[PDB]
Amino acid sequence: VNKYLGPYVMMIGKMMIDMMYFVIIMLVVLMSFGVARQAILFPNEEPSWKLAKNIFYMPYWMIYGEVFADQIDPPCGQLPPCKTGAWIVPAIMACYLLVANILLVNLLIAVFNNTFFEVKSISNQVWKFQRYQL
Amino acid sequence: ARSQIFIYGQQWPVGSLEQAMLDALVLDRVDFVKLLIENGVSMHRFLTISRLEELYNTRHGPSNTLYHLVRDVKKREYPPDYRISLIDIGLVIEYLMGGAYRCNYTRKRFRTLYHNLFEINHFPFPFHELMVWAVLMKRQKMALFFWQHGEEAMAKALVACKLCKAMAHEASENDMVDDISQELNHNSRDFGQLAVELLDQSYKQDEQLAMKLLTYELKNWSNATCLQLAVAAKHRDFIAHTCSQMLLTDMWMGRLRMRKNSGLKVILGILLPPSILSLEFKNLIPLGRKIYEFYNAPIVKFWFYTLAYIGYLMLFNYIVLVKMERWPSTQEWIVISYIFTLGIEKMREILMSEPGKLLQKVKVWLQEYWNVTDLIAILLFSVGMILRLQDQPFRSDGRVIYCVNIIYWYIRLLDIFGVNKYLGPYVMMIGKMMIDMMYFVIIMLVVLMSFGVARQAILFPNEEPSWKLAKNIFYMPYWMIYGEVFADQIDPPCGQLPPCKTGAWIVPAIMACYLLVANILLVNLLIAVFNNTFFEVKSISNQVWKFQRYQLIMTFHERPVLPPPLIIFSHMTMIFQHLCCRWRGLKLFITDDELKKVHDFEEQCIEEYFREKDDRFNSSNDERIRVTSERVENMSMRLEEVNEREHSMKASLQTVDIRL
Amino acid sequence: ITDDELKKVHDFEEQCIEEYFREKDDRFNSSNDERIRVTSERVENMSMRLEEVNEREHSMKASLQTVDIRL
Amino acid sequence: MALFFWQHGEEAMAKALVACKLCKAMAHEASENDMVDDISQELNHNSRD
Ligand SMILES: CC(C)CCC[C@@H](C)[C@H]1CC[C@H]2[C@@H]3CC=C4C[C@@H](OC(=O)CCC(=O)O)CC[C@]4(C)[C@H]3CC[C@]12C
Ligand SMILES: CC(C)CCC[C@@H](C)[C@H]1CC[C@H]2[C@@H]3CC=C4C[C@@H](OC(=O)CCC(=O)O)CC[C@]4(C)[C@H]3CC[C@]12C
Ligand SMILES: CC(C)CCC[C@@H](C)[C@H]1CC[C@H]2[C@@H]3CC=C4C[C@@H](OC(=O)CCC(=O)O)CC[C@]4(C)[C@H]3CC[C@]12C
Ligand SMILES: CC(C)CCC[C@@H](C)[C@H]1CC[C@H]2[C@@H]3CC=C4C[C@@H](OC(=O)CCC(=O)O)CC[C@]4(C)[C@H]3CC[C@]12C
Ligand SMILES: CC(C)CCC[C@@H](C)[C@H]1CC[C@H]2[C@@H]3CC=C4C[C@@H](OC(=O)CCC(=O)O)CC[C@]4(C)[C@H]3CC[C@]12C
Ligand SMILES: CC(C)CCC[C@@H](C)[C@H]1CC[C@H]2[C@@H]3CC=C4C[C@@H](OC(=O)CCC(=O)O)CC[C@]4(C)[C@H]3CC[C@]12C
Repeated sequence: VNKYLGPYVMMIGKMMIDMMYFVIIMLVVLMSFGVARQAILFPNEEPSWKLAKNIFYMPYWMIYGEVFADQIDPPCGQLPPCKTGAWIVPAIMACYLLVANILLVNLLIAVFNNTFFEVKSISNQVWKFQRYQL
Repeated sequence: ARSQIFIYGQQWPVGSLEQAMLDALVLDRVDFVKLLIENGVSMHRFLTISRLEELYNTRHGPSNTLYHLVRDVKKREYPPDYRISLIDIGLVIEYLMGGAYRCNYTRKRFRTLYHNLFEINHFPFPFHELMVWAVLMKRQKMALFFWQHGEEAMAKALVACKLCKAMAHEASENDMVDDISQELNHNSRDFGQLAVELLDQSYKQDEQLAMKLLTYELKNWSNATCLQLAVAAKHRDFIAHTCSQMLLTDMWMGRLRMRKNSGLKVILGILLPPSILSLEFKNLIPLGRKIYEFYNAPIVKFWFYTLAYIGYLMLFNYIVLVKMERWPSTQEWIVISYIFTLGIEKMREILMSEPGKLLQKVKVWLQEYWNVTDLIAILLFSVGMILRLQDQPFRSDGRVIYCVNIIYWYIRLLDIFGVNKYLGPYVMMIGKMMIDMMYFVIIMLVVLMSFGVARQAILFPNEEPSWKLAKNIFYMPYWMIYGEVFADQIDPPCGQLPPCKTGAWIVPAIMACYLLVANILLVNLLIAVFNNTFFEVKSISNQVWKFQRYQLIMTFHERPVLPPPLIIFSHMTMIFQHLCCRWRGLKLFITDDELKKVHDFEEQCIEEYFREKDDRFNSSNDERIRVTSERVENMSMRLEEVNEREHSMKASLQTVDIRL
Repeated sequence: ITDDELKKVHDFEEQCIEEYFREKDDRFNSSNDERIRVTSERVENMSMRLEEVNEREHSMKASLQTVDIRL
Repeated sequence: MALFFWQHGEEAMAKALVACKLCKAMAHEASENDMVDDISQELNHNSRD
């Protein structure tokens, strides 16, 4: 209701659609890495819905901090002799970590900047509209 | 010349008028040309094959790029090059224009005409080839002049725009002065602006004739239509004006005219297939026509092909995660049939290309990046298949290759989701920002591998030659960009535990410097670069969306009815019906009358455009200031003579009144 | 609202729209490009009338010379 | 013609506001009615005027 936080609420409501498009492109990259990960490392499991959790758990929290450094290239054959081609998993992960945490996020900074150019000139007067409603 | 040389009964000789016409052309004398055409020297009577040949073979006027062009065509096809033939310069339009413009010159038909002399030698539309001559040889006010006088002006504007842009790219390829690349670029932008202006003028005059203008076939301009010439031009603004977008809307919807939340209505149209009876179309048999119309729109082929793709990606995900027994599962057979028929689809598309030579076909197909990356995709998946149907250990490597393909087909779904019109621009943003990330990768590479060689060489003091050293160089610094700083590994307790090695106290400080210049400087440079690059790309945005839409439109008209997983069925009919009944799109075939209607519509529209430019120029403030300044000067002089002469009047009148 | 206050309101409204249209006409006439246009048109007329004054000037000069010839 | 009628008569403010709402109504409704984009643009222009 207040003339200072009310515009920020409106700004969020405008930014969510750009966030949704960010989310869609983030799903396509994250699921690419997930389909890669839960197959090259795990080549011998029966149909189970648990795989579905694994295809979303491990890549998603890599975006927001922890990269799960203990679970990446585990010490092989010195300990079980590890998987089919499991050395490629750090390389494709490095590609995922980069594209995801740099390109799309930084583009979303730019998106937010231009939309905040657009909606700041709106903001004070549209509060002056919404005031009437209450 | 217009006042005295062109006199009433100045006895004009025979042939010297056309000789002076030629001499006026070859010195770039545009208004002398206007003067002598104003006399009435039929320009159709002028253009002989010999006169045109020597019209190109003149070393006067401005700089002629056509020298280096004809030498490049002579090189790539297999002295002062005396008598530069019309065949060779026709090949120069073949090279510069590209695509599928097969010129009248370079067509075998007119070469068998030319073998007679290796209306009789006179073109039926001289202003066409004349414009082509003027545009290739730098002469731009000549090109405007021959654009005003002539027929099929829109087609002329587009071919001049493409030819001029192609000479711009050619001149930038030889690393000449930026003056010549600048003038070719500016000249092509001028023709493109004329094309847009004439289009919007035709739009304001009459709309249906504007569509008929933008859809008819151009027999003189190598049997194509204006949209094909424009998309060959990459003149984005012409495929951004509402006329072409309305036409492509009509093409995209096809022969159906439902158009009320169209995507939801078509996904309820194809699922539960008896739902299209309630959808309206453009005005036993009236149900078979409805199902055939609803199975041959571009939009239905798009959505039902996209359902095929997403079904493919679900099934291939179910293959790659679940165990693989020795003989492939039924889902895997569906997968490998999709890839095989997709390869047959690419092979069908490479055979059905408008360039005649197969090398030209594969060249113009390799111009498109997604298609060639689809080729390496299908090749690696078939390599993975042939490794998969063998025994151990190649089965595991086949699983590796299957994963490698899984990433790429996820990347292709970003392309099939590159529509939307609100997400298409997001795809173009990525496309532009990747190049800036490359420079980021170079600078981050040198600083990161500096820290890597530092941290290995300080901490590990006596190691033998092994490749694992490079893995230590590139492993530990890299993840510290993205969060985790490897807290246990940094400043290990020593000397209380193994003893400390050399000056292992320096590598905390080097790490401090690295994380500083990495997480605070370079990533935030990529913030700044991505911000202003977004500022340019937002300026175009939906505009380039409209441009890429056209390509999508054409492919989804030219693609068969079936999805790829079963498209082999329609390929069977392509090798059966078309080999039994025969072996044993936007292009509007138009009559000559309607053709003349479109023609004099063009003349009226271009003359309206020219009067609008002159009326804008006269009513502009600048012209008003100049003409009032000049006219106040003229009045000032006339006031001088009035004051002097009529003061002499007062003197004479007073003296005369004194006398009488 | 009561009817006489409504009549005052309606008088206010027609008054205010009248002053608005007067003010925009005076804005349009005092704007630069209209002054440029009207000056150009006026000076066009000035020059044609002045050239006519020139022709009629020479006619008077010849008339006065002929009158001085006969006096 | 509408602006001429807006000149004459009384209750000009209410007239202008109703005409603005109606013009924006034809604008958005014609955007969903899917004619030429020229009208929805000019309809928006009419509501702005
Ligand atoms: C392409 C994208 C956008 C969609 C998501 C793809 C995958 C994450 C989905 C698609 C199909 C799913 C499968 C569909 C069916 C099953 C069977 C299901 O088995 C059971 O419920 C009982 C066990 C049995 O008898 O098979 C286990 C999950 C699984 C493998 C699913 C795992 C997750 C899959 C591969
Ligand atoms: C793409 C985004 C925006 C959509 C989000 C939907 C899915 C990504 C989520 C929603 C609910 C999730 C499921 C919720 C519960 C389960 C049961 C869970 O099963 C078990 O832990 C044991 C049982 C078994 O493995 O069958 C496995 C993960 C799974 C399938 C989850 C997989 C991922 C799902 C389908
Ligand atoms: C800034 C840009 C240039 C990216 C920089 C990071 C990469 C160059 C690094 C990061 C992690 C590295 C990988 C970490 C682990 C491995 C596993 C390693 O495999 C083995 O040592 C074999 C073990 C076995 O035989 O089981 C081969 C190198 C590789 C792929 C490394 C290759 C180089 C990578 C991808
Ligand atoms: C300068 C920038 C751009 C890259 C950094 C380069 C180094 C990290 C490379 C270049 C030369 C490489 C060396 C070249 C040769 C060898 C021998 C090689 O020996 C073997 O593979 C077994 C014995 C043999 O056959 O030579 C072990 C790695 C090593 C020390 C390499 C380790 C990594 C080095 C130092
Ligand atoms: C322009 C960008 C992409 C630069 C990235 C290239 C290099 C940084 C990468 C590419 C391949 C990588 C190599 C791939 C495989 C190996 C073998 C690996 O050793 C083994 O597999 C056996 C020895 C052992 O580790 O015990 C050590 C890392 C090394 C040299 C990697 C070191 C880092 C390399 C040279
Ligand atoms: C203001 C910005 C630019 C930098 C702020 C951080 C630095 C002031 C700090 C961060 C980590 C610190 C280092 C952490 C550990 C050490 C090791 C220390 O040496 C030992 O402890 C000897 C070995 C032993 O005790 O066994 C000497 C100080 C030093 C280099 C510290 C110096 C000061 C550093 C670089």
